[PDB]
Amino acid sequence: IIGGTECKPHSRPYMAYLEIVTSNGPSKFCGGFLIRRNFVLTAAHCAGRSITVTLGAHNITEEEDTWQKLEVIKQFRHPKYNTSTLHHDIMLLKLKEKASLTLAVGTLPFPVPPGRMCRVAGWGRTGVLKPGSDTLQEVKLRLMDPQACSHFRDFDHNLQLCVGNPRKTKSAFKGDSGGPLLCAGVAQGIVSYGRSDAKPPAVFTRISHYRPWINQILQAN
Amino acid sequence: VTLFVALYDYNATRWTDLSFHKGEKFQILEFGPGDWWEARSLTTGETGYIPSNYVAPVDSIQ
Repeated sequence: IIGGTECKPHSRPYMAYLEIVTSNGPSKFCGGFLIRRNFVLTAAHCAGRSITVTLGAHNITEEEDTWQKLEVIKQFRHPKYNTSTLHHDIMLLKLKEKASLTLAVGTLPFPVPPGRMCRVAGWGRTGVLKPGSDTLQEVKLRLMDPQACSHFRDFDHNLQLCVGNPRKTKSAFKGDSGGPLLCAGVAQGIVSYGRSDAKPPAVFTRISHYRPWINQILQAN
Repeated sequence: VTLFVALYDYNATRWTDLSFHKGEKFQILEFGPGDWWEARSLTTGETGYIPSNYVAPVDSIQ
């Protein structure tokens, strides 16, 4: 998160930190969010060989009594996800055990016009050449007209949101993928991708489009 | 069967993608889904997408 501020600890109790084991070498990380006691939503490009989810975290290097660290038993990557276009950059993760709903760990509710102010949180980089943040950060970003994302060749307004005033430096960035975009307290987007140089806007998956797909997975599992 | 080498330089435009130089080697983590592959650079240790038409398998092209 670029241009934001450290969250009040445990104030965003749906936030999930994902550690992803890859085929070769060290793990990668992403954000995500708890939507049912045993399901986390994130981005498809965060998939790997295995995933551990940490809920209840603030400083991801400081274990606390609030932590719930759970293995993923099934990755449900959207079946039309494509790495050329990054369309359908959404994945559901079924957890091996159900999370306990506590003050520090909870689910994010679901229910959006351009111009409105939204919020996004994550442990990603706090600048183009900065490391990821040990602490959860959040930033307020403007939902833009889709025209603002015209320079993204594969932008599709039916599938995606265009997020972040281009005249500011505030943005989601690397490591924030998978985290939710909240507008008026409900999930509207998922961080997907943006420019390598971090200049906003960035592209978010439009959750509303995927509600039927999500619901079918949830109903079956 | 997962060790590949860059045939050209590439400057990433999406933050999900790797930048690389000709001659850089990679371990491919996933050969898709689509024409961009998830890879780890053996020069930098970073993971990200690379365009599959920019790389070739090291073992067979010598």
